Amino acid sequence: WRKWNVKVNHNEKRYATASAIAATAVASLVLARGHRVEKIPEIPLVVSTDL
Amino acid sequence: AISKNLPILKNHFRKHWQERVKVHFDQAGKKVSRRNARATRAAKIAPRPLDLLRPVVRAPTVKYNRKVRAGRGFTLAEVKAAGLTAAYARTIGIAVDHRRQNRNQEIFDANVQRLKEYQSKIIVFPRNGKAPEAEQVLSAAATFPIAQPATDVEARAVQDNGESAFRTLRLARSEKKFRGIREKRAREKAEAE
Amino acid sequence: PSRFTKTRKHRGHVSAGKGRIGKHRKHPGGRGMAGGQHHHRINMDKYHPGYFGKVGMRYFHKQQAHFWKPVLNLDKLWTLIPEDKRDQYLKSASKETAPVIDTLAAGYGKILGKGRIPNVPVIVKARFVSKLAEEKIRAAGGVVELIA
Amino acid sequence: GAYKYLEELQRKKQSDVLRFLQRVRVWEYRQKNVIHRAARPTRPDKARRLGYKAKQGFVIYRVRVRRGNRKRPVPKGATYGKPTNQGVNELKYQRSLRATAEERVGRRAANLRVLNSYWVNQDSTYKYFEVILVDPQHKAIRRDARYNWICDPVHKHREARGLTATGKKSRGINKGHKFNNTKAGRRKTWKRQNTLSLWRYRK
Amino acid sequence: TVKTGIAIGLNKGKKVTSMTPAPKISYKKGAASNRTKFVRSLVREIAGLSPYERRLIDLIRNSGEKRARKVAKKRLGSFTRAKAKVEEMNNIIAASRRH
RNA sequence: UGACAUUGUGAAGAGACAUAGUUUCU
RNA sequence: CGGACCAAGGAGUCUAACGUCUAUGCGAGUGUUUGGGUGUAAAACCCAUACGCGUAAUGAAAGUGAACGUAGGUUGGGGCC
RNA sequence: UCUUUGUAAAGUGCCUUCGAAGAGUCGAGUUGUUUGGGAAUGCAGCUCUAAGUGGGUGGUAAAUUCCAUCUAAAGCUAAAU
RNA sequence: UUGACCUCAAAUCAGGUAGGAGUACCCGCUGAACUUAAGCAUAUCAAUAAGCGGAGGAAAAGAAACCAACCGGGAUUGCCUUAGUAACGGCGAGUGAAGCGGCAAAAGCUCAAAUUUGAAAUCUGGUACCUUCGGUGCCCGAGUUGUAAUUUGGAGAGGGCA
Ligand SMILES: [Mg+2]
Ligand SMILES: [Mg+2]
Ligand SMILES: [Mg+2]
Ligand SMILES: [Mg+2]
Ligand SMILES: [Mg+2]
Ligand SMILES: [Mg+2]
Ligand SMILES: [Mg+2]
Ligand SMILES: [Mg+2]
Ligand SMILES: [Mg+2]
Ligand SMILES: [Mg+2]
Ligand SMILES: [Mg+2]
Ligand SMILES: [Mg+2]
Ligand SMILES: [Mg+2]
Ligand SMILES: [Mg+2]
Ligand SMILES: [Mg+2]
Ligand SMILES: [Mg+2]
Ligand SMILES: [Mg+2]
Ligand SMILES: [Mg+2]
Ligand SMILES: [Mg+2]
Ligand SMILES: [Mg+2]
Ligand SMILES: [Mg+2]
Ligand SMILES: [Mg+2]
Ligand SMILES: [Mg+2]
Ligand SMILES: [Mg+2]
Ligand SMILES: [Mg+2]
Ligand SMILES: [Mg+2]
Ligand SMILES: [Mg+2]
Ligand SMILES: [Mg+2]
Ligand SMILES: [Mg+2]
Ligand SMILES: [Mg+2]
Ligand SMILES: [Mg+2]
Ligand SMILES: [Mg+2]
Ligand SMILES: [Mg+2]
Ligand SMILES: [Mg+2]
Ligand SMILES: [Mg+2]
Ligand SMILES: [Mg+2]
Ligand SMILES: [Mg+2]
Ligand SMILES: [Mg+2]
Ligand SMILES: [Mg+2]
Ligand SMILES: [Mg+2]
Ligand SMILES: [Mg+2]
Ligand SMILES: [Mg+2]
Ligand SMILES: [Mg+2]
Ligand SMILES: [Mg+2]
Ligand SMILES: [Mg+2]
Ligand SMILES: [Mg+2]
Ligand SMILES: [Mg+2]
Ligand SMILES: [Mg+2]
Ligand SMILES: [Mg+2]
Ligand SMILES: [Mg+2]
Ligand SMILES: [Mg+2]
Ligand SMILES: [Mg+2]
Ligand SMILES: [Mg+2]
Ligand SMILES: [Mg+2]
Ligand SMILES: [Mg+2]
Ligand SMILES: [Mg+2]
Ligand SMILES: [Mg+2]
Ligand SMILES: [Mg+2]
Ligand SMILES: [Mg+2]
Ligand SMILES: [Mg+2]
Ligand SMILES: [Mg+2]
Ligand SMILES: [Mg+2]
Ligand SMILES: [Mg+2]
Ligand SMILES: [Mg+2]
Ligand SMILES: [Mg+2]
Ligand SMILES: [Mg+2]
Ligand SMILES: [Mg+2]
Ligand SMILES: [Mg+2]
Ligand SMILES: [Mg+2]
Ligand SMILES: [Mg+2]
Ligand SMILES: [Mg+2]
Ligand SMILES: [Mg+2]
Ligand SMILES: [Mg+2]
Ligand SMILES: [Mg+2]
Ligand SMILES: [Mg+2]
Ligand SMILES: [Mg+2]
Ligand SMILES: [Mg+2]
Ligand SMILES: [Mg+2]
Ligand SMILES: [Mg+2]
Ligand SMILES: [Mg+2]
Ligand SMILES: [Mg+2]
Ligand SMILES: [Mg+2]
Ligand SMILES: [Mg+2]
Ligand SMILES: [Mg+2]
Ligand SMILES: [Mg+2]
Ligand SMILES: [Mg+2]
Ligand SMILES: [Mg+2]
Ligand SMILES: [Mg+2]
Ligand SMILES: [Mg+2]
Ligand SMILES: [Mg+2]
Ligand SMILES: [Mg+2]
Ligand SMILES: [Mg+2]
Ligand SMILES: [Mg+2]
Repeated sequence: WRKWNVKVNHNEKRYATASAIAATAVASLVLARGHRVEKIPEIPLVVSTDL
Repeated sequence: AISKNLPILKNHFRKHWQERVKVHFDQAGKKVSRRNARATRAAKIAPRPLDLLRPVVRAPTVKYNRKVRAGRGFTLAEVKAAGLTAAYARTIGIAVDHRRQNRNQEIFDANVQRLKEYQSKIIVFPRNGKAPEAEQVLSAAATFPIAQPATDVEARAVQDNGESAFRTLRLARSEKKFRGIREKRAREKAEAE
Repeated sequence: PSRFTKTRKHRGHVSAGKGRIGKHRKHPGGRGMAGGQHHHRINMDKYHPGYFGKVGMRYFHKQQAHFWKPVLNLDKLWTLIPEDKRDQYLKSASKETAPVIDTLAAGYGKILGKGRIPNVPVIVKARFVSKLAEEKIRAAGGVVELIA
Repeated sequence: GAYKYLEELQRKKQSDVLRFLQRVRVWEYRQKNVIHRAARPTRPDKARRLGYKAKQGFVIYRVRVRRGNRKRPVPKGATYGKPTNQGVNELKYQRSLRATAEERVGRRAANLRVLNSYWVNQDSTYKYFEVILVDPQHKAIRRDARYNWICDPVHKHREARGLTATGKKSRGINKGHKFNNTKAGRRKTWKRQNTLSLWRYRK
Repeated sequence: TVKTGIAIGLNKGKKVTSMTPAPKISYKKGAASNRTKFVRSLVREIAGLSPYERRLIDLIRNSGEKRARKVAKKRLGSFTRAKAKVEEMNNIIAASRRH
């Protein structure tokens, strides 16, 4: 009966994922994260819906 | 073991309490088994709709009679008033309650109007065989929601016949406060030989 | 977590933060709320005056709810009208047509009078008013209506 | 029907006719063994309202259990322990003498199953009972839908778990604020309110 | 009844348009019936009066329905039953060794 | 050690409605 | 006082309910996670009704319930003009 | 798909009469235990022991007058646990 | 003299059942003290441990002699909450539920008491046949000191009428 899970305010959760969504633009940080992407068209890379 | 400026806490841990801790690790598990077991009902339930029809009911106590709430079953009256017997209306997904009583017409008329609309929006397959496959609507409480009765208008004229409402309260409180005495004075005054 | 836990800082110092003299023994003061009236009376008068002994009536089987009666002041009141419909009524502050706030529908039991609502007429369905509550409503053209 | 008469004449226990009877009968029991097979209901109105029926597979039994209190065994009244627990003599026992009667015959014919039991008489030594039972293997029972619930395995020695009428009494199972403490079942409702439900997303 | 329409005072309550619903027979449980009337009476001349009652009526004839009740209230359980018990011996006496 | 319950049947004697016998005790 | 010597174990934890403080979210409100929805399935994602704390106090209680006034006057006040 | 089980069985409207409902139990005194239950929450022992427009409950003992609210002292029964 | 009836016995009489085990969970009986109170007896630990009886796949509870006091609600059970509250308490230590509200799951009922009285309409067993978790004929037997149908308070029953 140790704690194991953790409550995050529902909103703080969104604020987070939102910020995480916006970082997936900024080229610098995707390259910072690993991610071999100096050879990609643009960012956000958007691809046909036929995918 | 009294120290510092600290609210006096009340932590009841002087039984073998480690012996009766319930950590719901199976929460997610149980949702799963619940969902799963609904889905099996819903299938074993043929084109029927999981739930029975509930009545409208004004909830009890001075705290909740503002609200109106789905009750248990439909009173021998409303059933008969909406024209089908008890013993049958329970085979048609309609819940009866032989205990509940009909004192308030507005809710009565309601629940018959509830009975009407339910019968109208459902079809009862015959005892023959056919079984004209007809896709379950799963609730019925969703089909036939329960609305709070509108009690007035957004705006209206300002009828101020003058009597302070505030005062009307104290005056009625008081009438109740000395009602018992004022009647003892009426008995001892009537006893005047 | 345990790595900013001070006891990690304390590793290697004989006493663990607990004095060589006075140690960390079992229960010096007694356990719990022991000696409330005795060796711990300084802490309970101040920090906790009023603690000991009785006051008032008992009330066997007291169902809270009997006494249910949320309180909203004139102070707000107008807030029980959605903002869009709201200005529609402020402007055009008339009899004939004045808003009908059902506060028990909105979940209150008493209207109190914290202070100043504009000169707009309002119709107040409430269960109980305060004197001023009802007084201030009139002086703007409103009335209270008594309800259950 | 002759049954209603019997029901009411029985409610006149101080009436002369009844105590001539009850004094002649109550000797006739104290001669036979503490447990003995009855032959018929001596209170057929009572039996037949308590569940009884006159057809192969129903049984009645007369059983006799001494009256008074439970003397706490305890050698030489010696308690070893605190004053509150130092009593020996004014302790009563939480089950009724009905129960104890039921339980001893139910053990006397384990192949029967105790349906119910009723009080019949008493002196100052003993209280007397007739205990109505049902052989759940007799096919006249096993058909007959009404009774055959008794045949199940969950109705084994129903009388040593207090699910006869007298055991639901002493168990305190009744609805309402009078019975809060003992009602869903005492230790169960106890143990409930002494559990520490911790959620995952701790509330 | 009829509630006033306000939240305190005598007939405090929300005015609703009412209905008075079909009476219940789980409400006529005590009600006599000619079969019980008959049977209990035939019992009574069959079985008679009972010690504590045979003391109760002679008490009545020689002390009345005050020391009667006071005696009956302890003998039975309660004042109330003691009332309706005296009453039953009063009416033994009347229709009997009188008219 | 006392009361009650287990506990019933006679006979004489006291005792009350206040010197018919339902009742109570030696 | 303990300690012949070596290795390896070896002691401020976890939990319930709390005080000050700090960080974060939102703000007169706030808390999705009992539950339902849903899923690439103990995760993430979503959500209606309540509830809890807060937005009123004070009396043992019946009860009453916060603008004389630019929400006051005075004296220091950063900052601004 | 084979037997029609039927001169079977059940449901519904009005008139009239009726409407049976659990006893050494409910209840009371007391003793002991227990409970948050406080002039006594449940339980048992012993004495007392009911009624039928009755009975039980209505969280302060009692008398009176009312009101509410169920229907005890026999019984069965899936799920969520 | 012969046949019952009641009650009670005997069989290596015909068929059946109970025991023991287990026991996490479940219905009960019974029942501590260590402990806490900075002492200690009431209290507490705890209606806990040990001891005894009894079940199932769950058990138990269950269609109100309930909650309430409302515009009332409507079997049980479990969760969120009510609430560390009302109340208990050398009113010290400490203890401590419920009604409402949301949710999970839902489902409801049958005897007793009634003259079938123009028909004991009912049932165990044995037995022969069969389409064998059973049916039918016949016979012992049960049963009127009451086996069926009907009725269960929500009702409902006997007449009459459509
Ligand atoms: Mg200090
Ligand atoms: Mg706890
Ligand atoms: Mg401890
Ligand atoms: Mg588990
Ligand atoms: Mg699960
Ligand atoms: Mg459902
Ligand atoms: Mg209503
Ligand atoms: Mg309510
Ligand atoms: Mg078909
Ligand atoms: Mg760490
Ligand atoms: Mg570090
Ligand atoms: Mg820590
Ligand atoms: Mg340091
Ligand atoms: Mg260091
Ligand atoms: Mg330190
Ligand atoms: Mg030091
Ligand atoms: Mg040291
Ligand atoms: Mg020193
Ligand atoms: Mg001190
Ligand atoms: Mg205190
Ligand atoms: Mg008091
Ligand atoms: Mg009070
Ligand atoms: Mg107040
Ligand atoms: Mg305010
Ligand atoms: Mg005021
Ligand atoms: Mg009697
Ligand atoms: Mg026999
Ligand atoms: Mg000892
Ligand atoms: Mg001991
Ligand atoms: Mg004897
Ligand atoms: Mg408790
Ligand atoms: Mg228990
Ligand atoms: Mg239990
Ligand atoms: Mg959780
Ligand atoms: Mg936390
Ligand atoms: Mg003597
Ligand atoms: Mg004799
Ligand atoms: Mg030393
Ligand atoms: Mg040394
Ligand atoms: Mg090491
Ligand atoms: Mg160590
Ligand atoms: Mg800090
Ligand atoms: Mg912040
Ligand atoms: Mg707010
Ligand atoms: Mg989640
Ligand atoms: Mg899973
Ligand atoms: Mg989604
Ligand atoms: Mg919803
Ligand atoms: Mg809120
Ligand atoms: Mg506060
Ligand atoms: Mg104040
Ligand atoms: Mg004062
Ligand atoms: Mg006043
Ligand atoms: Mg002034
Ligand atoms: Mg003034
Ligand atoms: Mg000045
Ligand atoms: Mg009954
Ligand atoms: Mg006594
Ligand atoms: Mg005990
Ligand atoms: Mg009291
Ligand atoms: Mg008691
Ligand atoms: Mg009273
Ligand atoms: Mg009543
Ligand atoms: Mg039965
Ligand atoms: Mg059961
Ligand atoms: Mg044999
Ligand atoms: Mg065994
Ligand atoms: Mg066991
Ligand atoms: Mg104990
Ligand atoms: Mg210990
Ligand atoms: Mg100690
Ligand atoms: Mg110590
Ligand atoms: Mg000691
Ligand atoms: Mg003690
Ligand atoms: Mg105790
Ligand atoms: Mg324990
Ligand atoms: Mg044990
Ligand atoms: Mg098994
Ligand atoms: Mg089963
Ligand atoms: Mg299950
Ligand atoms: Mg019922
Ligand atoms: Mg009601
Ligand atoms: Mg309920
Ligand atoms: Mg408290
Ligand atoms: Mg303590
Ligand atoms: Mg304690
Ligand atoms: Mg305290
Ligand atoms: Mg306790
Ligand atoms: Mg507790
Ligand atoms: Mg609800
Ligand atoms: Mg059923
Ligand atoms: Mg019929
Ligand atoms: Mg029948």
